[PDB]
Amino acid sequence: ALGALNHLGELTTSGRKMAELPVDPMLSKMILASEKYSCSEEILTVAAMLSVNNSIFYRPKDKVVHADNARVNFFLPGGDHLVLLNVYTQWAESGYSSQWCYENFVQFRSMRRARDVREQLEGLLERVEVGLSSCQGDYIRVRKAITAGYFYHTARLTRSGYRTVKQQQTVFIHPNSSLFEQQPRWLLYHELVLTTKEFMRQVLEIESSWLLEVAPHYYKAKEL
Amino acid sequence: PEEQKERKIMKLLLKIKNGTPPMRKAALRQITDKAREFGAGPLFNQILPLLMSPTLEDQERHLLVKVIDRILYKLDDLVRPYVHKILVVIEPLLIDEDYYARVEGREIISNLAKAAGLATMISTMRPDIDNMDEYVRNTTARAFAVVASALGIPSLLPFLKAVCKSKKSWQARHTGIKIVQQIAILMGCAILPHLRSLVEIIEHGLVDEQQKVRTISALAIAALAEAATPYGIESFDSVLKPLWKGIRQHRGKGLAAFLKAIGYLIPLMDAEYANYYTREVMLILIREFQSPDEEMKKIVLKVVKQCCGTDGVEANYIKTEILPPFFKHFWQHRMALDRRNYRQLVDTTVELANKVGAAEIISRIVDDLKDEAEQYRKMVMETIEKIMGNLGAADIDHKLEEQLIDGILYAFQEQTTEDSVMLNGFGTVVNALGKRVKPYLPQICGTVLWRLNNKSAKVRQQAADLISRTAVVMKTCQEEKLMGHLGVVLYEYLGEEYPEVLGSILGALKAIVNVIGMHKMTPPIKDLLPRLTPILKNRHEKVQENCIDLVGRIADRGAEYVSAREWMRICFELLELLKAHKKAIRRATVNTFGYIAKAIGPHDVLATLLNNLKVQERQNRVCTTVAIAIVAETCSPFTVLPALMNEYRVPELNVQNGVLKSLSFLFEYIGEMGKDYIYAVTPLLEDALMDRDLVHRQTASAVVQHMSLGVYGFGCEDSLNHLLNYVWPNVFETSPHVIQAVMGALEGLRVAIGPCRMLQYCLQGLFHPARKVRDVYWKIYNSIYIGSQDALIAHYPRIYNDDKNTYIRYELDYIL
Amino acid sequence: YTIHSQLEHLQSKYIGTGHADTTKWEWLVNQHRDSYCSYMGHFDLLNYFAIAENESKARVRFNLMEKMLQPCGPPAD
Amino acid sequence: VWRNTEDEILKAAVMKYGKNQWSRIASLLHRKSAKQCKARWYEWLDPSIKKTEWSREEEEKLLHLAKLMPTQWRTIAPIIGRTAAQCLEHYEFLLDKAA
Amino acid sequence: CRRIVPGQFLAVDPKGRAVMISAIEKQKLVYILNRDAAARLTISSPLEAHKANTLVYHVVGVDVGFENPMFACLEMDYEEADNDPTGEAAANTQQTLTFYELDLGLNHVVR
Amino acid sequence: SSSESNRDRRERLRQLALETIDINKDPYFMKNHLGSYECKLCLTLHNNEGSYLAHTQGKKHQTNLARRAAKEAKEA
Amino acid sequence: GKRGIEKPPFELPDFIKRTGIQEMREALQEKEEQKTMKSKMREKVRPKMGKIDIDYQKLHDAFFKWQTKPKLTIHGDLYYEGKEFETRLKEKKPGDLSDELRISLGMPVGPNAHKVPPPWLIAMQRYG
Amino acid sequence: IFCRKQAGVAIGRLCEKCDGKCVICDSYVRPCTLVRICDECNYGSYQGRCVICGGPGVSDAYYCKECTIQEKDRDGCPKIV
RNA sequence: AUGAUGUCAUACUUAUCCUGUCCCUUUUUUUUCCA
Ligand SMILES: [Zn+2]
Ligand SMILES: [Zn+2]
Ligand SMILES: [Zn+2]
Repeated sequence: ALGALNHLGELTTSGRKMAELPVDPMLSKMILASEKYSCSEEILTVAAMLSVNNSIFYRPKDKVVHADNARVNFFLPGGDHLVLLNVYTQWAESGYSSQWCYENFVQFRSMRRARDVREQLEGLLERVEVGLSSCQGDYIRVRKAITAGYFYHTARLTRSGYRTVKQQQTVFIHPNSSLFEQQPRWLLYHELVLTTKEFMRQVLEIESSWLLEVAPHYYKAKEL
Repeated sequence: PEEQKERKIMKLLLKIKNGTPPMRKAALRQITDKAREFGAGPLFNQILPLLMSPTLEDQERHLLVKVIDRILYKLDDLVRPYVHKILVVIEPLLIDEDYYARVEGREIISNLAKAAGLATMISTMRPDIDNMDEYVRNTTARAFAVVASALGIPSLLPFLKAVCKSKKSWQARHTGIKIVQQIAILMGCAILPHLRSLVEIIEHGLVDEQQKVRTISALAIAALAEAATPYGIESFDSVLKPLWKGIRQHRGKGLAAFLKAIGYLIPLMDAEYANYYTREVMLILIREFQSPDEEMKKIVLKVVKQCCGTDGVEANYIKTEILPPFFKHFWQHRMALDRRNYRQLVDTTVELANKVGAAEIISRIVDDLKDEAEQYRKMVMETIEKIMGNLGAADIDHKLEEQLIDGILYAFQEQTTEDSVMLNGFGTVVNALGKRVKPYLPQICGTVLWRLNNKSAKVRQQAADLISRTAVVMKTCQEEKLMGHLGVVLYEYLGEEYPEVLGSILGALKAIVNVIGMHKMTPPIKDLLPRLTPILKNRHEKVQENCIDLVGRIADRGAEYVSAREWMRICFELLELLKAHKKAIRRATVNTFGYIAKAIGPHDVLATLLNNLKVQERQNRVCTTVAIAIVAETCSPFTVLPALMNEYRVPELNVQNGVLKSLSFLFEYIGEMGKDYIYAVTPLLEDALMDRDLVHRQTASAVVQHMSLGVYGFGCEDSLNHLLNYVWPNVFETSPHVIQAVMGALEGLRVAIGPCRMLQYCLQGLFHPARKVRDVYWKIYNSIYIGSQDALIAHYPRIYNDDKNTYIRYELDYIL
Repeated sequence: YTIHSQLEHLQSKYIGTGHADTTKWEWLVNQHRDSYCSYMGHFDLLNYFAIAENESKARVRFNLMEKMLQPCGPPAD
Repeated sequence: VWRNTEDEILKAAVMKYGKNQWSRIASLLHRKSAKQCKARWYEWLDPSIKKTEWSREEEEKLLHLAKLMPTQWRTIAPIIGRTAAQCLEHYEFLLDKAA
Repeated sequence: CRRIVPGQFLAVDPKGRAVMISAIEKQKLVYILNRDAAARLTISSPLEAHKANTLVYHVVGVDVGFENPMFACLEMDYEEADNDPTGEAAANTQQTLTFYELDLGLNHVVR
Repeated sequence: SSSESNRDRRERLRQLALETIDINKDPYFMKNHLGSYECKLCLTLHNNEGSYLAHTQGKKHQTNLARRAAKEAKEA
Repeated sequence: GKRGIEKPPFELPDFIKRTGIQEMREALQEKEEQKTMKSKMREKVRPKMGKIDIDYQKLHDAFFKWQTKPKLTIHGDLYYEGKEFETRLKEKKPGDLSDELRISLGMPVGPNAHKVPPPWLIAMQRYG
Repeated sequence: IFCRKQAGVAIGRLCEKCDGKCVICDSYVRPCTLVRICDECNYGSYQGRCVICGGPGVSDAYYCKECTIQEKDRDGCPKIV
């Protein structure tokens, strides 16, 4: 479905070029999508974030409110992924400052290892034939490359809750989502867990139209 | 190529997967006739991977098993060469924690082996009984159970004889033994036609060297006993002895399952066997009463429950034999600390009580009411409560009852959780002491009262509760000083301001007044109720619930130790309980409006209800309009109908709708005595069915519904005809509530007026140009048809016959 | 419209109902079958016909149940 | 804030009762208090407050004062006859048109 | 006296183990009968045999010996004869002397 | 209590309305047997005063009104 | 379409007016519209218990002794917007005369509508 | 939403919130006949529950006399699942 | 002379709610002319 396999199960140039990456094929499809969408740098840094996320923001009990605040600062319209994008952007902007993350309630470990994974990604980028491009502030390309990677990882609104696009099994939004109260109609995620209730992490609001742009063979219109 | 084409046209499984139910009909029928030609050769390889595809859904599975079963019925022969494949790919489903995977694999394998070529099964699944893997042996064994479901044991039983008499492998003897136990699980009663054939099958392995086969065969004995209820050892005696000896000459897992089977046969047994067998096994039991092991404890205690619970275990036997070590080693803190042991120790100890009485068991668990792990004394009262509640307290002697009452008092004070445990324990224990409790009422109350004095709310509330429990026996032992006490002292505490205590106080006062009637209450209700009226303003759900309960009792029965003016003030206070957030309160309020209308006359309360109808915010209107209905029901409706009707003239909306809704409820409540006021009410409903608003016509329609169902059979059909004329035009409507009340009016009106009249109203618009009107008339005619489809046979029109059909019914116009 | 899943389940539930497109043929044939099932059920119209023609109750109900198959002509088209 | 309906109920109340009985007017209004009533009338609904365009001499005087007495808008406003919020917005507006 | 609600035909099993109730189209049920402990009869919930587009000219219990009881109905199928605009399928349709069978172990009725 | 305060706020508002339509002498007014308001001109039904006043601040009230005057001076 | 007009309140049945409820209710209405909030709550706390009375057998005789069949419409005559507006006329059986007809034609009203041949029966006798 | 898989001989029950109303008609009065449910909405954790609340089966769901006059009580387990 | 369009607040309906809700374990992936 992602396009690494032919209809008989062998390797496309897509499949190999993604396979050289020591990172999941969904991510790999998104990185290839940066090629089409000319959002190279931004999709790169996003990948760098999802590599390690699980520990980004320190959330201490003894400084909950100032913490929620140095977090709520960056909260961008569009979703957690471009949130991470701006966060990294601002950190390196500060000159890879540790006190920066110390002031802004971010785990320096996560940030700097993510930077390293992006830099070696760039060191892979010549082989995977990617042109170093910026989206020029056009987050539409960004969300669309996110789709071209993570179309599978989607849910839609149901009046009985947020529910999958395919299996129509019932999910919920993580409390700490930058969209957690926004609650969008057409949803993309990155995790699929079921903690105390079914959950999904690193979620974003999408267009169902990009879905017929990208995967009319996997996502047909009548199902949206 | 024709084969790839046949699959191409065969994928109208899309016609069946997607589509209309028309699509389903076209494809289902065509394939159910094309099944032989299209064959399961190509089908099965298309078919298995979808039935195994991870997210084929409930009804996809349902439809595809529809397909497999009917195409296998069709192609009894034309499914032949794919048997082992279907078999092994579906096999894990019968042994599977999805009951419906078990069911659906079961059903399709039934039909598969059913229309199948027979020998095939045997041929494929002989060499797998000898196999090396217990995994595959269990899978094929429970398969064989399903295949016996599909065909029948008889055709197979000698091959079972083989797979169980094998001298090559113990693997295969174990396999046959579990095949045995598996059918014994599945078909259940269906075994008695054999009933010993399988016993023969199994006699070989309870003596066997492999503990696996030995002990699964013990469990086979268990399962066969289970499906083979009290009909005893006319079959099972053929193996009773290896069980008997291994029980002692064994240790461990065999002890477990072999004890399980023997205790499953201990019901089916008889005296000269169920005396020797039990009496023998009891000494095993006494050595196992100290067994640390959990499933040990389960099996041995279940055993004991049935075993020392027969008629051939003497009272004396148990009391001198089982009880001392049983009580010693299970009445340690460990068992109540345990999550399983609490309840199951209960089970068997209550049963031993059922066996041998209370004057020893009660005595053996008295002082466990004063142990440490509050869970423990909690358990002991759980038991005692169950016990005396089922049995009665006849034989409980003096000193026993003393230590019991005292451990009771302790448990209840010591209480440290908000639980009904100790409450119910107390209630039951005195409920059974009956009249035995006379001399400790100073003790019991003095305790409760000192608690009622405490600093923290919770214990105060508890003591109020406990009073509300023992309230009845408090009197029934003639507690002049003491029940008088509780009366006046609670009249004291009526001044609390912790809602949680005030509510319980009201509860306890109510539960005293229930036993002791009004005219000997210790505070005369002549001073009680005046004290209660300023509490009705306490804006809290629990105290409000209990207060309105108490005032409702009083206004029902007392009602004359109070003055009209008091009742009027209390009316004015009830008028704003109709906004509580809890519905029990509001229903209680309406009931007491009824009682007050009975005590005082109806007219003043009705005047105070109309003025409330003038309020906004509909919750109050709905309740008051209910209350008006209730007043009218008790004090006959002619007293209130003129005032309601006349109030239908005040030009405001909420009130005209209040009048209409109240008549709705009224005709519901009175019922068959509407044959009087139907005439009075019609010109008001026709008035409000000629428009005034949506809600106006919605409500007049509800009124028509209930009038019709009340006046069924009393001849007031001209009036309901007249109102049909006015209701039927609303048939084209859109608002859900409006059209819905209309449809309801037409079902009521259908029983009350008959189905001719309504089929005639529904005639002309069945075949109308439009589609909105066609659809409403077919909705109605559907509901007219479902109910009373059989009258209509004499109500259908005369519909002439054209050229190539016959349409007249000559049956009906034979002359005679 | 899940109401409709239930409602054409109702059409599947009660043989003889209708919908806004139903044809004179389905309508009148369903009423004709129902007429037959009740002539059989009610023990007395059976005597009426048995006596009207000179047949006997076995004869009567056999005719009726034969007729139950194509009572009102052949189908529509 | 304030909505056409309430503004007109205010207008009616005031024009009846008079312009110093703020507590009863407040009582007519659901969820409005006399502080807000008085403020609303004296800034936006009073008809001696003019919503027109600035004479050139008004404006030149405006800038003259805002240089004489910088940031004292309540003191400046009455010397030219608009409310201080009007004066303030128009002064920033002239500053920015010449920005 | 409806058409698809059971009651017109009713048969038993010769030994007295189950009853079947049946309509003249689409519906038949079966009831199981067991003496209680005190031998005062009980009757559990009913089974099902809903099969569309099918008459019944009779239903009767077949005499088996302590097997699953089972019943012989006639049948017919007006279905096609109402799909054929020619009246051919009116003729050329055949009664189908059929047996349904209990399965008291698995508690259902199998064709 | 707030419910009675609300009921009488309502009633006072209604008298305010009757006063203004008195001081503005309206022949295009009705209070119907359900306690709403009408425009006998535009056949508009209103719950409350504020809405009635906004109605009579003619936009479609104005159109139908000027049409009424035009056809009146037409026929007479 | 009924939206536009003004409409007069519902008109009770005679046998219910007769029992004189309406005047009781009018009086109570005017009382409680005049009374002021403070006095309202004062009467809430000290009720005017049994201000009024109206006797039974007046009611029970209305509802059980003078209750009478209203005018009903037989099968078929659905009410539509303006159905009620149609008024009983089309009295084609000659003899059909009205009292205003008699007055504004010169003939008599009442028991003399028989013994009064109308001015058209004059030329009926004259030329047919 | 309805179960409606056909009736049986197993009585239904009411939580105490839901105590008193009919199952569909939503009445509070004159109940005549007892409710019966299907085996499938009878089994297991659904034994003795509130057809409406889902709460514990304590009081008996009943049928308003109107519902029995119109025989809306002859359809089977009406459980809102 | 009644259109849909509406980010209109108010009024209103269901004896419709006030009891159907909440925070991740562990950890790894080769790299390329410098200028
Ligand atoms: Zn109901
Ligand atoms: Zn069910
Ligand atoms: Zn409930």
